[PDB]
Amino acid sequence: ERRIGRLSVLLLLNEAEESTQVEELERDGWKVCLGKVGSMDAHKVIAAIETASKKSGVIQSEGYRESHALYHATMEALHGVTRGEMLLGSLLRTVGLRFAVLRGNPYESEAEGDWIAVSLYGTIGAPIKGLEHETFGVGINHI
Amino acid sequence: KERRIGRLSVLLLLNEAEESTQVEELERDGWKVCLGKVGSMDAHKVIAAIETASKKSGVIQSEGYRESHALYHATMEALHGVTRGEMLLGSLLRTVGLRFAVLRGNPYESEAEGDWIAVSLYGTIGAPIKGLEHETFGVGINHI
Amino acid sequence: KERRIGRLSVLLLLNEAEESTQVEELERDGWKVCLGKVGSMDAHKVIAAIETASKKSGVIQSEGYRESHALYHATMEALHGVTRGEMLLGSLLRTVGLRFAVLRGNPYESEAEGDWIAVSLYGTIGAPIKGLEHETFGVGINHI
Amino acid sequence: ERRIGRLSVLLLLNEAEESTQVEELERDGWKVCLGKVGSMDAHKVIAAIETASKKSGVIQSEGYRESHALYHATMEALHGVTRGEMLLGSLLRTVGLRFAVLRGNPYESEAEGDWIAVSLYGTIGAPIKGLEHETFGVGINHI
Amino acid sequence: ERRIGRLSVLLLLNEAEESTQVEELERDGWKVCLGKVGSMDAHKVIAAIETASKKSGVIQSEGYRESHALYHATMEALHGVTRGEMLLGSLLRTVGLRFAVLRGNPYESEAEGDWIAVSLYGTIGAPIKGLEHETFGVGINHI
Amino acid sequence: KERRIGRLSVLLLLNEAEESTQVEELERDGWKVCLGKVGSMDAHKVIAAIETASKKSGVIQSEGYRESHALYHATMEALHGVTRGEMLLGSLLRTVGLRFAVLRGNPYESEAEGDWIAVSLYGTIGAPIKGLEHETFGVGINHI
Repeated sequence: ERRIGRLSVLLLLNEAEESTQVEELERDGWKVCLGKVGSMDAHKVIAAIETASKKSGVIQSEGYRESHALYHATMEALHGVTRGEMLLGSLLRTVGLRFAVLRGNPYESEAEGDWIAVSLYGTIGAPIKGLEHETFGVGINHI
Repeated sequence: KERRIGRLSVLLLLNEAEESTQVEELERDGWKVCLGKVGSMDAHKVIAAIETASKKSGVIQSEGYRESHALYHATMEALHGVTRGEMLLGSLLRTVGLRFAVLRGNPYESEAEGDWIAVSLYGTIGAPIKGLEHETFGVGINHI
Repeated sequence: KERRIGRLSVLLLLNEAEESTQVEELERDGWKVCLGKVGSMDAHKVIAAIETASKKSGVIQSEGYRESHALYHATMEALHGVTRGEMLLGSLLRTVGLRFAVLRGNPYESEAEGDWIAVSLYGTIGAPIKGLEHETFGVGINHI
Repeated sequence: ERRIGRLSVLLLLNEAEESTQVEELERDGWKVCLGKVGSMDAHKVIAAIETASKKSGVIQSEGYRESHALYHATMEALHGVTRGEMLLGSLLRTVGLRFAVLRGNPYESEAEGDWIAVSLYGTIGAPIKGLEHETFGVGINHI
Repeated sequence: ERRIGRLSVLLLLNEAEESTQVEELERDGWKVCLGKVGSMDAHKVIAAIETASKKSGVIQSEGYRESHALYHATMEALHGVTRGEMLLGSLLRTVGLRFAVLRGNPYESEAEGDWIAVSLYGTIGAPIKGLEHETFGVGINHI
Repeated sequence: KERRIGRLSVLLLLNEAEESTQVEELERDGWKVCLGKVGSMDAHKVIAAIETASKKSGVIQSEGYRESHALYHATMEALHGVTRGEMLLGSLLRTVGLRFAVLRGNPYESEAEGDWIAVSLYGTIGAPIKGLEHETFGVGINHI
């Protein structure tokens, strides 16, 4: 099972001692990343994600090529967590976002290069009501 | 995590190993599970199929257009996620195999307003180039 | 409100009761009215139709591509409004019945630069689910 | 005639003693709203519209479900009044926007829920020239 | 060769004593414009372009009709220089943009009106690496 | 300007006068040139064609899916530029004639990491109205 798309989502959604899931994928030649953000605002998210990605070894500190792939992978997922009008993710206060990044060779490293994916699991809660909605998103790019 | 129809619904779509075990576990908790596949990525062939699989199996009953509607929208939105932008320009005998999941129930916390319907799809897309496939993923969640 | 081709044009499309009364009232004021229907939501079958209905009835004359052009763009833009995003993924024997209105004249205030052309459409969309229809609405306004 | 789409536009465009048209639709189980704004900027409009909607009884003060439907209904109409690039509605100074909101059961309340629509009639005037352009927009959503 | 699309791009890309190319097209009933900007941010670009266009005789100082056509022509090209998510052109620092505007009658002025085009040639360089990427864009509108 | 595959690639697409002179000039500098035409604006008929013309002429070799892939993406992106938005709603026997250029080599400065592939297209679009054509232009640049 080398689906860089299916894996990430599964990673994002699995709160089953994630520490192990990670090491399992790292040990399987993968670059993993996990995080959270209190906003569905394009900029917030990207900046937040750009850092968690550079700190962990997911992407080089200075490389346009990889940042485009990442940014792009994120924009895709971002159009999903926000139901359609990405701009609307700005207006939503009291929200939360679980992101998961994964980077590696999807085709068993046979005459192929690296790819990248960004899973976004967003929930919209209210002060009284706990959670009012759930949103999913997945961006998948090649480097 | 606790009782989140969308997450549940996805975790169900994504793991296709001992489905009966994960599905009976699901119904056992006041839930309505229905899965299927679609060899098409056409709005009509998908809604038609899902429309039937959902209905054929007690997920939603057939009488008023209401339940039929709350599913439609869930489907539509999840479908809008499947077909996005890179997919926009891929409509020539594209080998499309869509696996789907539908889940009906109430993410009951306390309030218990009414029930929800959560439709999520996950298929693959064959590209014109050899040895290349694209993953698609969509989720529509609507209150019935 | 006073002499606004777009508003006029819309108020004309929307009210289909005693059209001859509202249309003669319109021409009587140095205007050019032309209405029709289209059972298609294809760019070509719409422009072709509108192209003819407009021309067949003295809205625009047939000689240079100019007038034919100023209409095209009006149409195109109003058509871009009809087909938007939710509509994007609805292209399977979708029962589409489009009613349209074209209005040619000058929203003369004082300046009187030249004439305008205002094309607005308003059809319906049948969804795959039963008992469900979607309204579409578009308006293209261009100076000839 | 229960077309929540056709009605609203007709409402927006009719300056025929609107007070009566309203009461007519209210009396016919409809939630009406009317307004104006001097900007075609996404945020302006939405915020402006969000208020006129909550003050009148069109939407609950605290409910994510209805605000999404509203916001969405608006975004649709907003892509229209602005000819295509919604971002461009920001650059346009000296403009004006007449909005009309309507909420109720389009299918005679038979085993069905509420829907919503947002009509936007925008005009672009200049200091010398009165009005240089007219723009129309309609967003229609289900709650 | 009256392709207002092909010309502009050719103009943009040709660093062959551009002064002559211009005069050649001006002398051939064309309104030309050339420029540069250090940002792929929608607003930057448009404002930057709006000025170079009004100063040179490409567009009237006060006219909604021509500014829409221009703005639109730019938005098109702008979605190209930025690979897909125009918003992402904001995040890119250390960039550069060569723009070329052209306005005139594409169909030999026979019973036809003016059109407009905006070529955008953008390069993404880094402090060490010279240039990491090249982007092209073309917006074409009718006035 | 100096050795910029994209600019080169475009300047090549755009000028169709003494191509052999501009192409031999190109190869003479450690480059790989390949041009062609496509009477289609379908994702598959374009990639298929380009796939072959590129491969048929030593631009990219046929063995691993890698090179086939780095071209695909270049193509796809340049194709996404050709089909944009106004084009979105123009899919009825639209007379589409696409001229394309592919260029493979290294925009070698000093670093010489690896080679690049630059695909750019430039066709025309016939509109339903008479005497009307639309220019399309796209460029995809990817590192192999």
